[PDB]
Amino acid sequence: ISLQIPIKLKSVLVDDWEYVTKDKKICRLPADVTVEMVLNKYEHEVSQELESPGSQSQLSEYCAGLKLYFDKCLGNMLLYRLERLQYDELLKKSSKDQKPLVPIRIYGAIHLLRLISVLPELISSTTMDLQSCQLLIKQTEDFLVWLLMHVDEYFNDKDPNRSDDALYVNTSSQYEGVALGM
Amino acid sequence: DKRRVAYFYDADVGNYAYGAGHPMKPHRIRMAHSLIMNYGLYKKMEIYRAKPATKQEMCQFHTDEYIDFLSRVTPDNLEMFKRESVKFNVGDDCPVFDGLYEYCSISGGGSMEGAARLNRGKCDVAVNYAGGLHHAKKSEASGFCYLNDIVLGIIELLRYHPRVLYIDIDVHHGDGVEEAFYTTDRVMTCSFHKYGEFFPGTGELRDIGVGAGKNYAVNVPLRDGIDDATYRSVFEPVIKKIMEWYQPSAVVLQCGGDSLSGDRLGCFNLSMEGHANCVNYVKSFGIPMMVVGGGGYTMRNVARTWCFETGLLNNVVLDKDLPYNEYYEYYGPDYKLSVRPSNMFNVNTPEYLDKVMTNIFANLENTK
Amino acid sequence: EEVTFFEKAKRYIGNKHLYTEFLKILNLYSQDILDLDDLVEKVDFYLGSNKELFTWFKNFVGYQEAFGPSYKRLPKSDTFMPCSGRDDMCWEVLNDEWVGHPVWASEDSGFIAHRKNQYEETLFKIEEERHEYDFYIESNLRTIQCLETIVNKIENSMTIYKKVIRKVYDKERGFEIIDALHETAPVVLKRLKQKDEEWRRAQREWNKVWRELEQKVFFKSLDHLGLTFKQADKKLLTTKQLISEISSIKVDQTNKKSQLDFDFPDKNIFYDILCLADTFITHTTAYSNPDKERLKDLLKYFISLFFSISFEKIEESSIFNLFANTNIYIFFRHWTTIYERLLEIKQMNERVTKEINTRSTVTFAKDLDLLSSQLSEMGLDFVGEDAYKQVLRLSRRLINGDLEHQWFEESLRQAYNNKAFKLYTIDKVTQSLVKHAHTLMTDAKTAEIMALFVKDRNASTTSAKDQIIYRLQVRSHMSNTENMFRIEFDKRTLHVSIQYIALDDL
Amino acid sequence: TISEDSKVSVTGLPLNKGPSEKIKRESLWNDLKTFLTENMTEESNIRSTIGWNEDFCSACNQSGSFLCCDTCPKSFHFLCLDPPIDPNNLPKGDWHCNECKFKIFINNSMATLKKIESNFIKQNNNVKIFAKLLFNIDSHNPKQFQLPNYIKETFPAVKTGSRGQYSDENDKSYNPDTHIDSNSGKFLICYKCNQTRLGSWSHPENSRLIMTCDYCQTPWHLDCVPRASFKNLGSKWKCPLHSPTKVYKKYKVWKKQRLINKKNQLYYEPLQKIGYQNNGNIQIINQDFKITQIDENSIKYDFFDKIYKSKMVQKR
Amino acid sequence: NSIKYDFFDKIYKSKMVQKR
Ligand SMILES: [Zn+2]
Ligand SMILES: [Zn+2]
Ligand SMILES: [Zn+2]
Ligand SMILES: [Zn+2]
Ligand SMILES: [Zn+2]
Repeated sequence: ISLQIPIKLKSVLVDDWEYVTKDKKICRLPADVTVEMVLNKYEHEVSQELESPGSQSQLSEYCAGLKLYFDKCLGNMLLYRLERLQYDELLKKSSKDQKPLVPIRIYGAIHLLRLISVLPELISSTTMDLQSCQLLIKQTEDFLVWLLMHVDEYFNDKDPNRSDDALYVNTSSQYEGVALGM
Repeated sequence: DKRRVAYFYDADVGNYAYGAGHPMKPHRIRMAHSLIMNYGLYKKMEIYRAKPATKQEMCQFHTDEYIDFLSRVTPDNLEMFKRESVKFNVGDDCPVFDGLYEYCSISGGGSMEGAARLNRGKCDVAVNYAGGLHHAKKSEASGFCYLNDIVLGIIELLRYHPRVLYIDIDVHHGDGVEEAFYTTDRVMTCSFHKYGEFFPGTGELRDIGVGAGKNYAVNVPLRDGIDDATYRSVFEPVIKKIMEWYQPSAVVLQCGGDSLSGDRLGCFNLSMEGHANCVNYVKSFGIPMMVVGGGGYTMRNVARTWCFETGLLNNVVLDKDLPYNEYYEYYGPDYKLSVRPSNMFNVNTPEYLDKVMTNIFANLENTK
Repeated sequence: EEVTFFEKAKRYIGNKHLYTEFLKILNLYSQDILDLDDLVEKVDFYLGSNKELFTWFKNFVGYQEAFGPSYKRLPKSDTFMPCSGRDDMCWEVLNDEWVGHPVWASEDSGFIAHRKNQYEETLFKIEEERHEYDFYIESNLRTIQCLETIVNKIENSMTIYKKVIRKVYDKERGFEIIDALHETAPVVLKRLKQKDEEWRRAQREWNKVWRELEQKVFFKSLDHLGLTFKQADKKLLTTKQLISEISSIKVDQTNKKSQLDFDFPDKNIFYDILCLADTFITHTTAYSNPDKERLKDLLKYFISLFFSISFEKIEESSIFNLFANTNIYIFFRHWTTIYERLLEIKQMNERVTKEINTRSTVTFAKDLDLLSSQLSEMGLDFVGEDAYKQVLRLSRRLINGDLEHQWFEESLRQAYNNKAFKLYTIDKVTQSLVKHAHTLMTDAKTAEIMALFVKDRNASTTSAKDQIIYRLQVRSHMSNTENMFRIEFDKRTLHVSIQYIALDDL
Repeated sequence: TISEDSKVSVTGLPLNKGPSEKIKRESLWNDLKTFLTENMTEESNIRSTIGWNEDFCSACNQSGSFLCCDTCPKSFHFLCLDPPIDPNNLPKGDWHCNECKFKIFINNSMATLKKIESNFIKQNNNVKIFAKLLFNIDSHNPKQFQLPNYIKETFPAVKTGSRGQYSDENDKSYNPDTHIDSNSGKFLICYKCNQTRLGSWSHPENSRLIMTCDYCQTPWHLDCVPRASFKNLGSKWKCPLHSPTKVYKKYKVWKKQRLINKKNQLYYEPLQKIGYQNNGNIQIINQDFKITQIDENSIKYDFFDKIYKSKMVQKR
Repeated sequence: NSIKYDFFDKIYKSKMVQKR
């Protein structure tokens, strides 16, 4: 319903939108900090402070649900058209080694942040009870506050042309041609 | 000087054609050959038929997959190569015709054999007008070019020569050649091109090179309608400074015909003498020479200009009358060995060119 | 000397919207975000036109890679692809990180091609047809030669022939015939020879047609500024244009009395302009005979009085100042325009005359097969008849009306190689000059101003007071809105200076 | 003997007839030879290397090759598929959309709630809040990510392009009228040379081109700022008299705050006005995107102190 | 801006006293 995403995270999301759809860049996968790492750090850092058994167990339930939902829906609604080529290459390389793909162990911290932006639009097309909609929204808001606190160690400003440790990589003319032409 | 001059010409190069409405035709070379044979320049030159190149020779620059695609693509089976066509840019601009692989092999073999003859010392001037395709860059076909034979020839020259200079006088920037040697400091590229909303899109005044090849690429952006005097006043000081502060061991010169007046796609206002003055002046330095023919889409103008440049390379100046070649009717009104500059307006100004030259000289200060 | 510096910079920039950005840059540096190089570069772009403030700035703050805009950098994983032939040296000198891809450098917007007139398109179409014929004929001829060699060898370079046979045989039988050939050659050879004969006949006839088409279009193609010169001259030869030019020069000068400077290096072009003017006046059916004689006499008298050329030599072929209004200035500008164009034509007289007279003809096929005297049958080919005088005679023909504009333009194009396109509107410029002279003589204010001009000029020996009273006397007849021109003339070298006093005399 | 050979040429003719008499009337008025080369071509092989259902994709909404379903009129791209299908590795079988197969195979409208509650109880042990969403995602077709229309609209200077790309406020013979204001009639004075240099119709060579920057409307000469041509297709040209908005400090990156709609745009003024360690987000006269008010008179002090400090540390 | 002049004079005198 009413999700209060902080202004800085909104700016980060619009910056990612610009970087992918305009500058023709993709994510440097596998990410240095995947969804699993940041979610586990959040759970370890926060749940140790809570004392209520319900408040401490529902945090773990929410984290597991977020991991499962990310795994289910990243390949369905979390990728632009340009990034589908990276997904296809990852799938091919994974099937080469008989390993099933685990997106929560590959993508990180910027596809999760774009996962919780359509959650108000995702819940609306369900039969969810209003007493749990508020719980989901409040848990997401708490997670967003924690993420905003730790914002300089998951979204850094680094240039692909000056550092190979940047979060974004340029796409070759062949890559862009295959992705957006075929 | 009266240098020994090699001359490479495969008689089959003119039998390959692009689309019907395409502005690029290899047939021009054929007509150029006529103007060279009927002027009696064969008694002054040694004519060789260079061995066509092989896949592994083209793979010194291009990827194996690109060459594998080139050697099997055919207008009969293009529907079986859809991902390859969009990946390698072998669609509408650079199309697929009957003899694509054979034409590319002929051009590459000519360029590499000319470089080899320069290496061994059999000559000090090599001429291959089937080459000059300077737009393809290692994995894709750009600007009607599929194989960068200039890169192969320069690679061959680097084996025996420490440094190589590459000079481009086509209206389009030498994107493929500059990209191929944008990091090394052993192949210095210098391109005089029309920069604006023009096809290359690249080649600005601040594209001097990256890494060890910093300040080893020279871009001269010019406005439309430049004439012989202005082009000379830009070309001569820049090339002299390059030869002074860089000292190449060999020179390669792409004599594109787009700079000529009346070109289909070009916008420059150079005459036949204004375009052969560059070749003559650069030849006047005394270092080993390779000359290749790139752009040019008005067949008669480029054919006559190429014949004039070959004559100049053979230290003789040709007469204006035509010797009754086979393709006589092409030469229109008075059948003279001349190309008329138009009265179009020239936009380049002394202040702009002074600024560009000052920038280029400041960049070139760190090459000696 | 620092708060004064800030005041001086604020005054010099002279715009709040730019001073705000200057302050934004200064603050951006002040918060340890900008380095010295970019700060000095921006201050050079702002105050660098000055040499006092910027130099003190550089000597006061103790000032004492370069990545290109078109080159990206690729990841290392997107670099190593199999390149079989690439040796160690071929590995060290090649670059695999940076790519250009002109789509990126065009901002995904594309490119703008050149604009070509329809005559160039006609030439391109002719060339396309010629190339089609020659390509097909030569390919078929080469295949014929190869089959002839094989046939000669059978009495007891891998796709050209296949393409030729496929083009010749269109019933989808061509593959069968090629396969039969690979394992029946004479029939293919004779069919190819018959096709060659047909194609060469068609090529001969179409070559005739192409030649006669190219003859009437080739020279118009190089006439870039000549094709648009009529409309451009009609638009750009108005009074407002000349006023704008002189006012712009005045404005540029004031931001630091000789706004315009014309030099007259000849004295016989005046006679040619007179001949053209009297030809038009005699021909025009828009003035009565007394008016025609008045115009002729006024023109001759005015030029004789101005340039001090002669009074009788014109009829048989000290520093002065004229205070003028708009009409006189525009009339003088028309005169100077015509004189400049004619002088430009006259300067290259010897070179063009030598080129036309020493015009070689090729004996191999021109004089033997194809003779083209289209422009020579009409006598407009400049044989003898020194090109300046021939051009004058043709201009007289055009003004009279017995020479069409098309053939006049074609003659000028052929005789001058499209270097005499400014004579395309000689008749209209002369007509405008005559109209302006008539307006100069039919208006009371201009008539009285030129009467004062005649009196002062014929005085020829005056004190310093004249420049005042003359102006005042002229200002007695000018209004409080129109503009004033001070046409200074030095007869000693025939040089005319023009100054623009719009309203700076009140 | 084949008769279909004469199809067409560029001449619009079967390449066998002739001048096309209409074209005749349109386009009329009323040192030895080359057969010697083959015996003089010495083959050179001394190379050193000689010894070697609709027109739009239902996921991304763009144009391209499509793989449509026979039962659902919704065409899909190949990369716009989960998982992507390589065109060479065709499935060669009955292909349906995710929604199409869901509605054609498991279409139990009167008993779907049983499957929903079965999934709910299967996920109830560990994750009950996300169970409904986990069940629901399988009922939807693959889609392309899009910002949900409220992340976009919090920044007013951001818009969506045609295919969904990101656009900003930087998306965009002798001519004497380009030097006229065209609004007031005054000549456009170039910032650097302080001249218009209109030239003249007699001598167009004396004219210099002028540009009139898009952002601040200051006119510039194409020869004053070194620039080959104008700007007509790319982004809006920006004069060199603007703030960088992107600085690479020596590496580190600095950016200017994006513009925020005025409803949420908070403002604040410091009470110190002597020295403030703040970013380049100022205004000349949720607490993360504030716009400080720098109080111009302060800058004159501020800058000075810094350079004076730089004058002392470098002195020693 | 007179107080600015006073500040500049006093601060500069202090700097020169520092470098006595
Ligand atoms: Zn070119
Ligand atoms: Zn799609
Ligand atoms: Zn379906
Ligand atoms: Zn300027
Ligand atoms: Zn601006």
